[PDB]
Amino acid sequence: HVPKAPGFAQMLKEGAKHFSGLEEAVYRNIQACKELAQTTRTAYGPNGMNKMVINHLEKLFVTNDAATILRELEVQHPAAKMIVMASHMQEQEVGDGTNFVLVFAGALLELAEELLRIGLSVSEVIEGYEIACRKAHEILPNLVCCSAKNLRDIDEVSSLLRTSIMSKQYGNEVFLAKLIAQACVSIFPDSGHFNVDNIRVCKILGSGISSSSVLHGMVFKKETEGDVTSVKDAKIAVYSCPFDGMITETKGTVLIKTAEELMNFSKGEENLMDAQVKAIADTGANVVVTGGKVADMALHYANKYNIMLVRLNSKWDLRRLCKTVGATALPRLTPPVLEEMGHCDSVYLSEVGDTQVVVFKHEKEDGAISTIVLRGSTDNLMDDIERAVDDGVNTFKVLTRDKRLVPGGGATEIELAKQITSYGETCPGLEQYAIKKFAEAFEAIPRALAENSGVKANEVISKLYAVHQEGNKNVGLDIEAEVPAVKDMLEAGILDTYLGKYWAIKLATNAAVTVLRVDQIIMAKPA
Amino acid sequence: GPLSVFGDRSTGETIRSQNVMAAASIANIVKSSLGPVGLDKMLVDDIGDVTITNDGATILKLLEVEHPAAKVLCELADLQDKEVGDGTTSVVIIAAELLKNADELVKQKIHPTSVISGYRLACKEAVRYINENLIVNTDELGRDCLINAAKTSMSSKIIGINGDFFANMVVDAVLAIKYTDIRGQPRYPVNSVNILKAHGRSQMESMLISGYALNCVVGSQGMPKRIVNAKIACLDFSLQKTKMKLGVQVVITDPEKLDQIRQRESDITKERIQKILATGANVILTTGGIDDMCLKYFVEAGAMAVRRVLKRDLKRIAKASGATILSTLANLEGEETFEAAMLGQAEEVVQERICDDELILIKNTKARTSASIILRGANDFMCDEMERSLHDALCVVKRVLESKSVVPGGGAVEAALSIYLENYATSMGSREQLAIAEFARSLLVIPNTLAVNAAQDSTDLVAKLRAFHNEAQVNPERKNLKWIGLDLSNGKPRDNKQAGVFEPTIVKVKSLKFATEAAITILRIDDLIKLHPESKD
Amino acid sequence: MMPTPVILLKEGTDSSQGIPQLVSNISACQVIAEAVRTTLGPRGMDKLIVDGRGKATISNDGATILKLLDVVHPAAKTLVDIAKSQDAEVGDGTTSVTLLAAEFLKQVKPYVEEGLHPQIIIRAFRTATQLAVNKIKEIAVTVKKADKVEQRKLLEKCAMTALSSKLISQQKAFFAKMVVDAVMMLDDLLQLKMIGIKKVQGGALEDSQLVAGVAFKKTFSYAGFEMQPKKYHNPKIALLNVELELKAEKDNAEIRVHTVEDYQAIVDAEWNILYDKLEKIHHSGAKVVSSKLPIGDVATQYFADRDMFCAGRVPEEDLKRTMMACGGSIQTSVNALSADVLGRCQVFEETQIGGERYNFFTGCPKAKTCTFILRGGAEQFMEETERSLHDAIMIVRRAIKNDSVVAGGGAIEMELSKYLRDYSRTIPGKQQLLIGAYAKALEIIPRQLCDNAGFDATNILNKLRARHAQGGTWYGVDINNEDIADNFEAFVWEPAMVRINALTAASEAACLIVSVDETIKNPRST
Ligand SMILES: Nc1ncnc2c1ncn2[C@@H]1O[C@H](COP(=O)(O)OP(=O)(O)O)[C@@H](O)[C@H]1O
Ligand SMILES: Nc1ncnc2c1ncn2[C@@H]1O[C@H](COP(=O)(O)OP(=O)(O)O)[C@@H](O)[C@H]1O
Ligand SMILES: Nc1ncnc2c1ncn2[C@@H]1O[C@H](COP(=O)(O)OP(=O)(O)O)[C@@H](O)[C@H]1O
Ligand SMILES: [Mg+2]
Repeated sequence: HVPKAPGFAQMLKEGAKHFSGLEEAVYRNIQACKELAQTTRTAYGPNGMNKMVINHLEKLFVTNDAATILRELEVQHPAAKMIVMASHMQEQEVGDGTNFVLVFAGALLELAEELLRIGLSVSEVIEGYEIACRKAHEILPNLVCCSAKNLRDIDEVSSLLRTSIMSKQYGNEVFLAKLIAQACVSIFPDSGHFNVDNIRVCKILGSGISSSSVLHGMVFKKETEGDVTSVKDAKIAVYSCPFDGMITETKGTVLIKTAEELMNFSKGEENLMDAQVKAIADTGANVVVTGGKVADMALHYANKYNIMLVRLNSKWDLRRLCKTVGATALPRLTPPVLEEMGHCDSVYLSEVGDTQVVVFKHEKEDGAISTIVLRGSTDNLMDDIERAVDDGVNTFKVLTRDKRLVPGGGATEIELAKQITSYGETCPGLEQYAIKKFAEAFEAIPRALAENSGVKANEVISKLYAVHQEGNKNVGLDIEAEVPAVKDMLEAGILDTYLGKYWAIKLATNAAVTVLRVDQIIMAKPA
Repeated sequence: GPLSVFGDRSTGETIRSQNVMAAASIANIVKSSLGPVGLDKMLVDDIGDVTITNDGATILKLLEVEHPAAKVLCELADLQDKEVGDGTTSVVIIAAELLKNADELVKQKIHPTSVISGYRLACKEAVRYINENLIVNTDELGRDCLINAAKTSMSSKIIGINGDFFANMVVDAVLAIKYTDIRGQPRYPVNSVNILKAHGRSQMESMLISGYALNCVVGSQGMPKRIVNAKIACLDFSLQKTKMKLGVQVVITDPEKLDQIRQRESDITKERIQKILATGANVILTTGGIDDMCLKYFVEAGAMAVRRVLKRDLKRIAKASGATILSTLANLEGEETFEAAMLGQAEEVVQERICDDELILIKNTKARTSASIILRGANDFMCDEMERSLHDALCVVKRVLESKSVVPGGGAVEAALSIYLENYATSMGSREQLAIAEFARSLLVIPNTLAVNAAQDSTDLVAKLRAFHNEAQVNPERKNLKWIGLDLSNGKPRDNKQAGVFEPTIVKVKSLKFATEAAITILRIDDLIKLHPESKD
Repeated sequence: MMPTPVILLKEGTDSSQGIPQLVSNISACQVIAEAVRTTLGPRGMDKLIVDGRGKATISNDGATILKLLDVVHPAAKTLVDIAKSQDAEVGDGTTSVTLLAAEFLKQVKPYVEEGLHPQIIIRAFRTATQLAVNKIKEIAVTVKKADKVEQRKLLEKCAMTALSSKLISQQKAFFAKMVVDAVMMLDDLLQLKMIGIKKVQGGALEDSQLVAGVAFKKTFSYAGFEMQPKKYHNPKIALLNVELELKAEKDNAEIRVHTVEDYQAIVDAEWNILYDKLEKIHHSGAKVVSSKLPIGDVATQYFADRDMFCAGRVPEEDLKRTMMACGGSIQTSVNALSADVLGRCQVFEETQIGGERYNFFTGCPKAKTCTFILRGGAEQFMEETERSLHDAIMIVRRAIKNDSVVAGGGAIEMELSKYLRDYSRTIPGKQQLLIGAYAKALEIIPRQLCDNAGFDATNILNKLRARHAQGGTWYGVDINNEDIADNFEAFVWEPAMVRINALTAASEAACLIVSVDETIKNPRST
């Protein structure tokens, strides 16, 4: 009766699919990456919306940063993973602009579909995108108007860090800018390498964001097991061995042969531990922090000679304490410490937010390390501010590597859209269509800023080209109210991450080119 | 101890919160199909049939519901077609928002009988205010009132063009079927307009057939398909062979008398067909059946015979052409008289080409000059939408010509009632003033839905809308701001008097009376008992 | 029927979008607010939640009810975390934070269905919250005559309202006097681990008492405890961390012997090791012995012959309270025992409260701790009494460091609606529909004081809005009489930081619900 079509030449798979051509492979990779660009388009900008994303571990992640959203979404399309790993490389390089990659490369592949269906194949759209990408790296040093050079203190960086804060925390742009100014400048290495790992976030559940502060030191979440919690001298002896004595390594066996060696063994072990605790009490130590466990005999002489004990079960937190108070973790049992002692100002305990913490607070010598103690009503809010805190530390490392800045908020992408269109009209070849489409991908980036603010993007994008008549080069977007009448970005102070714009254009161009190189897809059976 | 019923019992504020979510489940569907910026939907069945429509009655009738509070709002839309005919997305949104604001009152420990009595003082005052604040009757505007009221109904549908092509065909159709009645009643029966559908050319080729457009074929392909100066013979009896009844049987005792009875079944049959054809009749319409033996007498004499027509179509032709619907022989023990002076008249009966089908047209009918509209669309989904949009447009001009009173549309009535009822609740309000104050906020959802579907400013355009209507009631300086509506293509309050946005009076009077009465019945479900289905016993 | 690709989106995930997502989040917070709605006010009932194991927990606290509902909704978990942070920061802001945050979403629920992009609502919520927490600090009364009897009366009035809406009706004057006397015996750390709340089944609420010392539950002893009588007029307590057993082995000792003359010397040495430790406890006046490590049959009979009392296997939380009560120190090694490490009390007896025995300490004037023994008729009755005691302790704990108090009831929540409606009429724009909606949302705290007992709550809000706009600013809702009353003159007091952290946590929760537009859930749940 009804016939059917069998295999033809190479149907040898056991349950796997195959894609070949432009319509089955190239056009389907574009439409799959277009859905990720339309997903994070709402969360882009200062007026972006959050997204409650639940992973496979059945926990809640609510954020507006596009980097942490893609880590929880279990994407299975292969070409869609290329735009996720390109956004993950933006977080590892500069730490800001991960969403800029999804909008630009999502518009590069979308406008490439209009070129393959009207004209040139992938051999000339790719070569056309590479010419406009090299010309885009020549306009970005010409768009630099300000620099983070004069008065590197807490006053100038309080305004230069507001752009990375207001894109994810719009209402808290003033409080979080001052908290990131008293923490990043205080750990300055005196013209050296700025380490972003020297800033920790201690999430304390409690009151709102107005009670958050930055403490010069470290705040832990453990106990003391003692009664010497009030320490004012703060001479800290840091150890990595377990503070319970010196045991052997191979087997361990007490060998008793007479009645005198049995009775004197218990009293001789207590006198041996008594001589080791009093050896560090005569050196002036007050805080003894160990990594391993602590026996009951070590706690007996810790309270007798009035020294405080701190238990640190994490081995990574012990190395950060050595850079906090300026000490060295000794692997052997307690010696007379010559010069590797710690020196803090005040080590105390306080129950803040129904959580007994241990604070190594520096008062006079303020700059050795910083810890931003964040407060919040929910645990999900403190994770979102911590992402905004880490975007402020990563922006400070960008200004250490390169002090140049470009006016953001839509002012950079319009001038990049005007100069590439000028190079496209002066190219007497067939690849000038991809150069004109490369400049229109920069046009869609302030389009996402106006659609998230409830403003019509047609009237917004028309006023940007009207005020960019060859000499302004700075007017961006005013998203404070409807009927914008947009203003200057240097007067408002919206400029951030010139090095972030240098890498996000390069990564999104290489991501969109790599998708267009894929002509034949051979997948396996998922298991 | 408790009730031993085998069903389910839920008391308290559980059903009081479930009926509001049952009404909001229906209102949130039809909120995207209101006003000129409204958009149509898709109704896909399990068998594969697709229905693209935006009318509030066609959607809720095909949609299956289960909740008892949901069947009240679905049957509320069915009553709007018979009573008014276009008022059948706006009633469902008002009646559901009447329950949403009354749910906020009963959560404040206000008794629902004060909300029911408070709604009746606000519903009767809304009809009193709309009947004393009308602009003018159908004497000043003339024909401009009928065209502008027709374009307001078409703006929410597929026939909302910028021109006046579909608007002029509706006004010329209702004005051609003016049927007078006793005691001075110029009735306009809009059901007599045969609305036909055919997948053909664009919507600008919709013919306005002055007369009637019969949806049938000639049958035998030997008859003249165009008869000029035709005489229509409307009759309802099957032109088949003479079959005896159950009480009559043929019991023959002589073999010589066999063939004379067999020929008599066709001789009595052809005796009727020769006395209805010798009187000059050329077109014969039959609701019964004309078999193949009787089709020869029309081919031989050169007459047209249409078989198996509808009974509702024969009454519209015989009343418009002066024909008499004859079922049998009559006139005082006469053998075959047929009353030949009572034949119909027609200028031209012509079967035209309707894109691979046959359609019979009658031109002007020489007695009443009726009208029929043949619609032209791209596919069958557009033709079902064009039929529903044209039938709602015929009901608008029917109520304006009958009741010569129009109100400004586009949220101008709901803006004036939102401020007059707030001042009405302050004068005679002691304990039921909170229900009259929430009656005004429930009426504001009609201009609120026009701002959502247009993607315009919501809390500023309606705030600017009631700013003009407040100055028209508290500042008696002849501001004439009672006709301030919405311009959804621009996003600013406009004057609906000069813009031509007109709606009939009873499209809002009967809407406010049906939505208030439906909100009372759903407000009294404080206790609900649901029994188990008795299917397999 | 629309999405049919060859490669799907992520795996199978469903995600809502736009305006139907936001009303889905607001209506979800209304359902979880009904579990704390009937627990507000002194006429508010409690609730009973049973888990899958059959354990019944009856309570009325917002931090206790919402943690047992097992809510898996993403937006409704925000109202549970602000009830947890209110217990962690204040201790008595719990049902009021969850219900007020649900009203911030329900008052903008007709506003989010018709336009109004939520960045205007977040900016209006943060503006009204900062003005609300500033008018509390400018109106919270304080005194300049502290460290007297007047300051103790201020702590008692804040504890009676903290014990209100609990399972205590006529024991407000008895229990709240003990809560103020509990925190004044503590040191300048206000640690909650320095006060023991132990539940003894059997007895009424009037049979409870506040022990000035400590009392442990008299855990599993050995043969010799029917001796050692419990009559001591001035004993000394030896807090130890050593084993008093014969089998104290270091688990690596192999005593290899060669002859039978030295074999008996090892067994005689093992008794001489244990008996030397008992001679160190002896000859020092330490008649009472306490140790967290067990004591065998040998050391139990040694103290019975020397007329000494002991108690082994004491929990470490009880020995820390015992150390601060008697003023001694826990000595792991018995060789360093002296008069400076032993304790001192006056009355040490073993009573028979509730059938079980309890060794209580009393008479020490240098007591930096206390123990509040609860007596009730059920295990769930004493757990609610313990949960009601923690709310009164954490109120009077924060009231010492900040003595600025406000009026109780709906007095503050009504006058903040007055100052916000007057502020909303002085600013143009769309904020008149949002600051005024924030003021109308604060009026549900006097509504739930009345809706739980009738009271004609519609007519009683017209008297509250008229009294605050004419005269005083501390008029609230009277509970005994169905009328308005001055809560400041009726001694219905609460600290100012209870309502400051309530308005801060409810606004940050309401700003989080309106800021999420997409909810993506992955189907992998294993
Ligand atoms: N005050 C402001 N005015 C106008 N636009 C702003 C303002 N602050 C931030 N923006 C815009 O918001 C966008 C946020 O981008 P973002 O998501 O941070 O990129 P990435 O994901 O790479 O970090 C920027 O492109 C910037 O132009
Ligand atoms: N030109 C216009 N300007 C403003 N509003 C209009 C215009 N045309 C129609 N409308 C509005 O659109 C609405 C359409 O209602 P409709 O869905 O037809 O009601 P029903 O379902 O009862 O027929 C009317 O209430 C009217 O106010
Ligand atoms: N004597 C009283 N008269 C009137 N109202 C009272 C009285 N005592 C307590 N209340 C009210 O009962 C409420 C109890 O709130 P509560 O549930 O304790 O909040 P939380 O859950 O944050 O501790 C308070 O808001 C207070 O206004
Ligand atoms: Mg950013």
